[PDB]
Amino acid sequence: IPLALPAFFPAPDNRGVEAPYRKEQRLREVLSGLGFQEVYTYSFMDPEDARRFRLDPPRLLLLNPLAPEKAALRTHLFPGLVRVLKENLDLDRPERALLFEVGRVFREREETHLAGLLFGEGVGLPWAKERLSGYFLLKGYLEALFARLGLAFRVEA
Amino acid sequence: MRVPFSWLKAYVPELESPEVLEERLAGLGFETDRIERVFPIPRGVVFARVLEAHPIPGTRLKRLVLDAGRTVEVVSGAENARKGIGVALALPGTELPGLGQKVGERVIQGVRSFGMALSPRELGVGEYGGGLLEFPEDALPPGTPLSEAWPEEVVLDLEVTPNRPDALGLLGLARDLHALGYALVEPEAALKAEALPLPFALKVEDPEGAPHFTLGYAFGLRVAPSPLWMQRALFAAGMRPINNVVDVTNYVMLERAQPMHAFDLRFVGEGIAVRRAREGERLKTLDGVERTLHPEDLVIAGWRGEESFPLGLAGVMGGAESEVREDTEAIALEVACFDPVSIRKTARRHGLRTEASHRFERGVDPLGQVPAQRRALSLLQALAGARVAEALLEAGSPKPPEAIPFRPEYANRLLGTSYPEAEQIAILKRLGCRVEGEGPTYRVTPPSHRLDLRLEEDLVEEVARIQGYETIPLALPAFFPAPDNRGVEAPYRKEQRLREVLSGLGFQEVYTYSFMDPEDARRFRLDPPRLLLLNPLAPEKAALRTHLFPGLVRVLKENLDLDRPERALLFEVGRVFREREETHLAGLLFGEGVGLPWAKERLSGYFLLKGYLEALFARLGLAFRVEAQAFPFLHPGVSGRVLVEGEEVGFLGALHPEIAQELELPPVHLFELRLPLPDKPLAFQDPSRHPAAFRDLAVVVPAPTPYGEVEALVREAAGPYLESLALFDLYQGPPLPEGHKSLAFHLRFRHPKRTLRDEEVEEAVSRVAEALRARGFGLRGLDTP
Amino acid sequence: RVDVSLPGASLFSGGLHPITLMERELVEIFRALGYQAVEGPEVESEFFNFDALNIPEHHPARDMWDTFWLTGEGFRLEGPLGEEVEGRLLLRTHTSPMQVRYMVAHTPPFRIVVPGRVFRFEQTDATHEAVFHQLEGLVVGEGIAMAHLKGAIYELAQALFGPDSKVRFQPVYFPFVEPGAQFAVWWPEGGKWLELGGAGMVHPKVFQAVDAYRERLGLPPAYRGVTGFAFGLGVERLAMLRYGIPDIRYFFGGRLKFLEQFKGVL
Amino acid sequence: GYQAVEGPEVESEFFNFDALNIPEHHPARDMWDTFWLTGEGFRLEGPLGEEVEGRLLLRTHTSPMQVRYMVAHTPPFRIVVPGRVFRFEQTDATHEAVFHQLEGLVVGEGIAMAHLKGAIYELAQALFGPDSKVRFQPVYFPFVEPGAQFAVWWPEGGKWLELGGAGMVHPKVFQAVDAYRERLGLPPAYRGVTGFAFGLGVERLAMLRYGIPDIRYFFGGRLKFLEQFKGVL
Ligand SMILES: Nc1ncnc2c1ncn2[C@@H]1O[C@H](COP(=O)(O)OC(=O)[C@@H](N)Cc2ccccc2)[C@@H](O)[C@H]1O
Ligand SMILES: Nc1ncnc2c1ncn2[C@@H]1O[C@H](COP(=O)(O)OC(=O)[C@@H](N)Cc2ccccc2)[C@@H](O)[C@H]1O
Ligand SMILES: [Mn+2]
Repeated sequence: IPLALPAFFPAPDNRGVEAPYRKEQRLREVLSGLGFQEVYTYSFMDPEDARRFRLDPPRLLLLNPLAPEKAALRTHLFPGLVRVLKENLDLDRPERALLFEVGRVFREREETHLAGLLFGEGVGLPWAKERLSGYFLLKGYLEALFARLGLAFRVEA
Repeated sequence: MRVPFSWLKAYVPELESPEVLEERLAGLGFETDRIERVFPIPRGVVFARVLEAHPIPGTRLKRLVLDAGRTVEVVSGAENARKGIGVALALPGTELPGLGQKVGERVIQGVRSFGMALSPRELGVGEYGGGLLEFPEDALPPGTPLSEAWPEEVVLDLEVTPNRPDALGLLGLARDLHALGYALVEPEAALKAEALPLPFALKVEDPEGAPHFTLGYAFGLRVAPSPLWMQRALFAAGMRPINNVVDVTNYVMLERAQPMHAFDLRFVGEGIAVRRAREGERLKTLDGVERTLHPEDLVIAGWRGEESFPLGLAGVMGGAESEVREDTEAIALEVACFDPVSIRKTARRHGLRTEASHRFERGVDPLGQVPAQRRALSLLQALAGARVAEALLEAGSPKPPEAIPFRPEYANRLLGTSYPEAEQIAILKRLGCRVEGEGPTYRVTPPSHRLDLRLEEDLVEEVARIQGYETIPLALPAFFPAPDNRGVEAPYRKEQRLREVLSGLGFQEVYTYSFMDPEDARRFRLDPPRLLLLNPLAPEKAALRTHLFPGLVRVLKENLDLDRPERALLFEVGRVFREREETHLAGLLFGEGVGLPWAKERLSGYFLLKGYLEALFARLGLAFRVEAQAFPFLHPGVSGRVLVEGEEVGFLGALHPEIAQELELPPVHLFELRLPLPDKPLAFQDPSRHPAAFRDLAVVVPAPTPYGEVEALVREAAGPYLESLALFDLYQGPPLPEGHKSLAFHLRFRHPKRTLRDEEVEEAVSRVAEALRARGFGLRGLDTP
Repeated sequence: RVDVSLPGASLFSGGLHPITLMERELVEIFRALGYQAVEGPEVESEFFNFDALNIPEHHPARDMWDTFWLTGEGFRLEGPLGEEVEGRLLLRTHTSPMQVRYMVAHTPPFRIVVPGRVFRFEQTDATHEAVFHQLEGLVVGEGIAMAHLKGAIYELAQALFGPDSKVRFQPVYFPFVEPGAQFAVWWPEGGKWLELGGAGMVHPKVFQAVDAYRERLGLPPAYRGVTGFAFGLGVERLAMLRYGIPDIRYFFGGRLKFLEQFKGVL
Repeated sequence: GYQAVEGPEVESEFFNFDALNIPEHHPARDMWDTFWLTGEGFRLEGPLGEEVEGRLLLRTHTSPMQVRYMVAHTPPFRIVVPGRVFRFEQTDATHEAVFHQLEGLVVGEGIAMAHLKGAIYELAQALFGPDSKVRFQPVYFPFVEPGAQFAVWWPEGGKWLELGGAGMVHPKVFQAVDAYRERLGLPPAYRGVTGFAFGLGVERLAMLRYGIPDIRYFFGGRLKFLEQFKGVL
């Protein structure tokens, strides 16, 4: 069978059909440039974590799970990020960490989420003492992110 | 080029309208930049006959007695006002284009002026307001409204590209239209010549500058105003009518892209000599400007005995002295083809741009002179009652154009069309080509007026534009690209990724001109630019930039002046020139810094800019180090060179205070690197799973010793099992030697396949103690935490 | 003076996960060929994942995918045109169902590439995952031939391994394709053939399920006079070979010491 | 299928003009007001790193990359060269002496003008939507035998904007390319191929697309101006 390449003007309704995908990938790239480190976590959730992490139980469960710790589908992204921080602190001793993850969450409807985590002493002169960290630091990065995206960002209690 | 609709219609009678004309020309390759209606003539403007012109004693005015149906008088101060001509009479009540108040009966220097005779400017047909419009005395019955013989006109402002010099003639345009299918009406040159010898001779002393040159002979000339149809035509085309003969030479020029000039024989002498000009040879041109010629200038000269004199600047402008005036009776008509290059230089040399130079510079039909002579001589006989000689003086023998290859099949193949062979050939023939042969590859020889038709490709474009570019279908190509085109875009992609990361990291992009102020090599302390501009836009941009930062600094200042940015983190990527063109990346830091806007503590200046850069290189996966080095434009205390993957690629530091001062700016921090940055190929390292050994130790060292040497020393001896090594505290105080520092080092060890024994870690710190002391350094800390 | 060699402010430096990088390159390679990236849902109905793809229940063919079935009320699964759809919910065993979703929502000709997380119930070792990613390809239109499918993979191989790379096509079975095939690419640097994925000419019945679903939705048929090819390749394995990752379990492991090693790949 | 490659801002007269069939002292060259340069010690590298000579200048267009690329590669291929270009002329609200162009070049057996029209049609569709359309009119360029000028209909603004020029690569360009190849030891690679090229001016397209009223803003450096584009990621 010979080798060939097709040629044709794509049908009109296929126009810019890739905008959504491109939009999200740009977001990940900016986040990686802004300073956040990407993480990939399983879509599975431990049914028991709906309690440990204080949140409504998962709406979708598995008839044939790999284990009871993965018998449901995640409702949030942060729980996994937290469990990642812990697993990291055990194997290695990261003095800090600024992570982020994008993934599908399930609750009444499948939707895409973006979650970020901040931990450690913070940012400042490694040979000095003063530092910028915690809440207002994470809020700094987020404000930069949204400034970079050209979007209004506000946080009310 | 101005295209008067009704004039073009004389050659292309079937034209639908100015709008459709614009469309036809656009598809032919001629864009119209403007279309306008131009000859407003009120009902009150009538044609009058000047029965007599009486001077008004004591004034510079004349009392004109006009026959305008009924006799009337008008006062005029126009030098050309005289008996025996026809004029444009604005009767009392008439409202004139541009004039505020109407024209009324007015008393002037003792006489009642019943209206007023008009100048081209007052009637609104031309810019000239120095004299009255001069019409033939019998042009119209006295008193008939002028509009009746001078209808409004629509004129297209056509752009005629270099490749179509034949289009610099209305008849040439008409031929393009004819090819589209329109009927073509070429003027018939009715001439009643006479077998007589020409009372003069021709001597072309420079056949290089005048490859083809002809002279016509017309005598018994009755110089007078051009008929109304011709004056309307010339005015529409942006030219001012002068008289019979002159207008005919301008008309034919505009009709067939063939500049020509009538020389009054009274000044020709024994003959015309087409020759180079002799050093400093003077010549007063038609425009009234007294000029001095250059030896490279081609001139049209006459001669009498041993006398040789310039008559006009060949192919640019005729001389004032032999212009063709009322008393002229005979002339030598110049119709030629001059060397384009020669005309080009001469025109520039004297800062002249004329309808004639323009056409000769673009090119004239090499074999059109003779046909042009008939046209002009014909019109002269008809409008100036001229008597014409049957013979011409001719010098030069231009060769006709050669046949060109023509494959129908290729035309369709190149265009991607499928025009029938017959249509292709019928088209080339309508354009005046000769088509010979039967087989697949014909022999097409183009008409001499087509200087742009030399290659087969040229002929396919003839077919395409005549068929119409819209008839070319749309397609997309398909093919496996040749092997060496693989990843040829890696470089471009590499750089764009860098800009994007920088924009995400926090830097704001800026674009600055590649120009540099020669004077800034001083202000900013740096070697002068290697490349300069022969023709700069201004002295502040007479050179090409050597660095990127200077521009960034000038940007900060300009910003601080217009707006008051409290800070700024910019970056720019661009081409720099110095021995070789290279791409640079520069960044600038300014302002209070980063921290809580409602608090006080902050992170800024040097170490902040160094933070962002370390993040940038961490993100790029590249080793980044900064060792102190001196740079004239940087602060001696805050200055270092940048190293990526162990290789000097730029600098980082604070702008020199002295430079900062001269520019009136607060402290500024910046860097500049040479792109592309080094590529660090991945070399995945499987992280060990066993526990890691922690252990601290501070190091006492002299204040001068740079952290770099310490870090480097500690690391080097740390052993093959060193995982981490960070500086968590720098102390310079009382507990130990004055003028010394202690470096708090967090260390970590780890083994790939197993765990580290408490001895191995000590054997490791040992090396870090022995090699550490050998350098005259000590260690206070020795265990964790 | 100042020690210009002292570490600066500890601003954070981010990075992208290796699958994101491998997916990005794959997507860039096909974008250069006219393909557009579109995504589908991770939770699918049996209809799209199997039935519409000619994979009926209780037949040997369906064993090629160990499904993860789901339960739970209140969950709304949207179809190709936002219409709510029903059917036994599951975790897609491959990206292939997007072939069907896309075709009902669009008209030929077109070129798409759908990357995505897929799930399969099976034990995870050093070279196997229950959770991984696939990249689907679908090109439909008049005259689309298998020669074109081979052309696509050839270009893929060239872009991925260089001019000394080559592709291999061998018959293999998939209910959603009539010629069916399995393709491998020669990896010069490693001197060996790696099996990248499966492909073939879209099965007649897939086009039929697509137009039948269209009719049942008011849309006119759009795939009666067109042909097309589709392919699906598994990202992790390609990424492993390309980044020298020895354990596929590292991907979802979350270990920073692992992830961080990919910051360099911008 | 196009790949982006860049060229040098400082070029020799040979690549910018001569190789592109634009000889000296001819009306055609007036279409580009050059910025000539002077200075010794500057090394201008050619397509294959070989040092080249010739009167230096600031490229008046990206077109010279057509020649550089073709000597350094073999057909068929598709390239697009973006780049800073320079022209000596007064800068107003809609004119610049310094601006950017995007060149396109596609060469290979059977490449036809139908393919050039196909490319612009796709450009227009991608830029303005399905209610967009392209217009092709004859125009002159020494480096192309059918020569053309193209415009795209901008629905939102209900008007035709002239994007750039294009055409089928001139016979003589392919010849200059292979002649330069021979003079360098390489075998001829463009005797049996055709191709099309185009060049469009970025600023104007950007102005219409981002609603920028003054083209001088681009190189102005004003942060209040630049910052307004952070949103476009
Ligand atoms: N447990 C696993 N871990 C990592 N990768 C896997 C695993 N199982 C399969 N893969 C990857 O998934 C790829 C294809 O998955 P399969 O289940 O074998 O076929 C499919 O999933 C088909 N849908 C592919 C297809 C699409 C379009 C037309 C024809 C065929 C393989 O090439 C392989 O690299
Ligand atoms: N002063 C200026 N300021 C901003 N844009 C300009 C200026 N002069 C021209 N441009 C832009 O430059 C584009 C083309 O430049 P021109 O000089 O007109 O043509 C060219 O530069 C040719 N090299 C283009 C080309 C390439 C390949 C084949 C054929 C033709 C125009 O469409 C216009 O939008
Ligand atoms: Mn032509």
